[PDB]
Amino acid sequence: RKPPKGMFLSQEDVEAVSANATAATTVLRQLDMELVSVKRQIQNIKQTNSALKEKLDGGIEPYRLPEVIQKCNARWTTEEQLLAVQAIRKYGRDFQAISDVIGNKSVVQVKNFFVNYRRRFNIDEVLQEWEAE
Amino acid sequence: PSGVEGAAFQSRLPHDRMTSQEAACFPDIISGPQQTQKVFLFIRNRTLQLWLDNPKIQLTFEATLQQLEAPYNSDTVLVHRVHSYLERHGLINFGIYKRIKPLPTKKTGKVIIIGSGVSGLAAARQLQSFGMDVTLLEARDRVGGRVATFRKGNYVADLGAMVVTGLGGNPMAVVSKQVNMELAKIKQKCPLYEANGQADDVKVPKEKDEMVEQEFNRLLEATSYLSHQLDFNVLNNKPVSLGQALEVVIQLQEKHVKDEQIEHWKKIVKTQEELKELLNKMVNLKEKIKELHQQYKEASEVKPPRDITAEFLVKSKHRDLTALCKEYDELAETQGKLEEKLQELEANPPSDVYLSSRDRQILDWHFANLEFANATPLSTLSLKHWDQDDDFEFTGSHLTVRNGYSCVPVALAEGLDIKLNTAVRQVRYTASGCEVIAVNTRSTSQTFIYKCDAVLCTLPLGVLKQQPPAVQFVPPLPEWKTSAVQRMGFGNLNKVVLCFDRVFWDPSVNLFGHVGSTTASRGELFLFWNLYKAPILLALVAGEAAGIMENISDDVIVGRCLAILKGIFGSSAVPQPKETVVSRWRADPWARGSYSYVAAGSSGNDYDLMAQPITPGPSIPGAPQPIPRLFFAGEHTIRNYPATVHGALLSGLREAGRIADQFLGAMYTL
Ligand SMILES: Cc1cc2nc3c(=O)[nH]c(=O)nc-3n(C[C@H](O)[C@H](O)[C@H](O)COP(=O)(O)OP(=O)(O)OC[C@H]3O[C@@H](n4cnc5c(N)ncnc54)[C@H](O)[C@@H]3O)c2cc1C
Ligand SMILES: COCc1cccc(NC(=O)c2cc3sccc3n2C)c1
Repeated sequence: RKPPKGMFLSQEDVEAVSANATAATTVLRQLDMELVSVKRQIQNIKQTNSALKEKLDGGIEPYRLPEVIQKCNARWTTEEQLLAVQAIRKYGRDFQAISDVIGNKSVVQVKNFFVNYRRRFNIDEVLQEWEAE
Repeated sequence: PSGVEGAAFQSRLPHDRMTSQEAACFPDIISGPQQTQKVFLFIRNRTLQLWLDNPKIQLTFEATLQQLEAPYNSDTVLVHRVHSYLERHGLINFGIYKRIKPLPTKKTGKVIIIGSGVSGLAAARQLQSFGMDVTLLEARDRVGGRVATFRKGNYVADLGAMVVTGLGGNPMAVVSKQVNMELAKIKQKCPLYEANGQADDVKVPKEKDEMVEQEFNRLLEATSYLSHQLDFNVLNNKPVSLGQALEVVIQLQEKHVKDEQIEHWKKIVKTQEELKELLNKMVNLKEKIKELHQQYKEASEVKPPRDITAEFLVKSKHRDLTALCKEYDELAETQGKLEEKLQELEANPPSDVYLSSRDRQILDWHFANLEFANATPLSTLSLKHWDQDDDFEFTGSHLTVRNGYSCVPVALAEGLDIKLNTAVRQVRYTASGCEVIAVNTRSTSQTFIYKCDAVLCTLPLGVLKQQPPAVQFVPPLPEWKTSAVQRMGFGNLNKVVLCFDRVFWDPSVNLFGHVGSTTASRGELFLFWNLYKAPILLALVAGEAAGIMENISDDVIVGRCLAILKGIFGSSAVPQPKETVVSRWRADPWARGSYSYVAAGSSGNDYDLMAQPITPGPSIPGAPQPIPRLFFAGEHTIRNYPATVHGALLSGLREAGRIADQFLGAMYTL
């Protein structure tokens, strides 16, 4: 009915290995070379990536910053207001980053801030200055 | 099967239906009502059963009708017709039976039979039991032909046929009942013994053995798919051989072995690329971080109190640094699981090879064994047809003749006009009759001549093939016949008989293989046989090898043997042999080979051509179409049972019927 379990035999393959008097051992060698070529190319990127892991040797412990969390307060201090304005200038709409920069304001508070002070901190002007980069 | 039906099966006929043969002689019935046919069949079947239940004695018409019940015993022309038909086509009263009604006082018609093979001897008995005058002409000094049996003291061994290939449907079943035919079973277990450049040969372990055998079978099955489904049967105008197809199937397997390996290593690299282009981002982040840490560090050492821009600078840089220490951890995680996934891939390779050398040499034994059974290199077997007789195989385990097969042709030759040492040289057939010119094998000048109504030729296919001819036909045989001989294949295989004084092998083991080095000589002494209490080991030569071993002396051949047996059983434990015998079938001029095979470019249809008899031209032109004068039986004439003893036997029975029908008319369409 169909080729024995695990025996492989496509129409195509047969025509191809029969085609000539030694298109048999052509095709078998063509793949032996094809194989070594790929084993050599492996030996290479094994050797390339080998070097690049030596350059990451040390991880990034020397550059890690300890963990500070203070409570997320409610009141806007003048100090905090300014940090914000500058953050906006540097970050645009990235409420997430801006919240982190200030420290003690949640990403909603930051979002509200935008719309309340919007008038008085000319945030329109500021945000298009960010886009000019 | 069980009942009358079991007789039918045992006689190679369908209990439940009428054959084309029967339709030929009983057209009234088979064109008729369903009812009547089923009567007929019972009658037929029952009559057989009777013959079978006791085949040491003739079955007469009366004895038959006696044993019938109504409504079957009621119509007695039908019962008589049936009985006669069976009788005629050796379905009943064949072989060796005690006659009830002693022979016709005088004999009608004269037949010359060429060759006292089994095919011959059988027909002869039939013809004579039908009361024709029959004379056989054998060139040998002995009956059987390719049923040879070596004898010396109590040391008995078959050089010719030896195996009954199952009693289930075999007419030899009937014969084995009519003769002692001492029938041993064959214990199928065969252990293999691979050489070692001279190092002691190690048996093959059951793991290997079993695996390789299965690949072999799988490979065959493969060639069959290849033939039927893919229809791969011609190649550069020439018909594809089995060997040819096997190579192709093997290559395609080795190819697939590679293609797996390739796409596996390519899966490896396509990961390495990901790992590489990750490691780059990871180096390029670590660099941006080093810098950014410094930058933050510097901005953090601006001592307070500070104005708000320089405060923001710290907070800003602080955030931007925890942003990158974020990302480097995602990448560092990814790195971890790609490297895991990499050892996964390099842990699970696909297969190294399709078959090793040590494997491919064992497989070459399974091939030699096939080249043995078929008596020919697989390069010669027709892919499309080599296995055509496979649906007609009998049932039951295969057996051996313990007392030597020659017992049979001998028994058949009792009461027959056999002229031994009589080599036929020319066959002449004409509308008026046939004359056969023979010689005496010893002084060839001493010539003989026999006139007869009809000639039956059981000459072996190898003989019919000889060029220039060993036997001349006058007139020549037609295109269609000669072409058919040309096309068919006649193989070869030989046996070496080793007689000893003491039983140095394993007594409980029947047969055991040997695995030489190269494909090239896979057939050479590839298998050994034990049987009787007699210290006889038999060694077999097959395939391309057997043809070449005929050009090598008995002593060298017996050497190559012992060498093999020593390397298995130990150089001290292997005596020189008392009596040695080697067959040389392809060189034996009364066979010119072992037996037929379906050559590439032949088909089963040739076997039918071979059986077709010859009718001469009319003597006086425009005179009436003559009788068919020259007939053919033999192993090569029986499409469905070729190259066997039973095949020949049947072909014999068959011609006898055809001849009798021709020369003594049919009393059973009356
Ligand atoms: C080695 C071997 C092993 C075999 N093993 C088996 C087996 O195990 N099981 C099995 O079932 N079958 C087996 N066979 C097949 C079986 O032996 C034959 O198919 C069978 O004997 C054929 O009988 P035959 O009458 O057709 O031909 P043959 O038996 O050859 O008879 C024909 C006769 O014609 C004679 N003859 C030839 N030339 C002339 C001439 N010019 N004038 C007069 N007479 C002539 C021959 O000498 C011969 O006696 C084996 C064959 C061989 C070679
Ligand atoms: C399951 O059988 C195992 C087995 C072991 C030893 C020998 C054989 N077969 C033959 O020798 C053989 C049988 C037949 S029939 C026509 C020819 C032929 N030959 C050559 C088979």
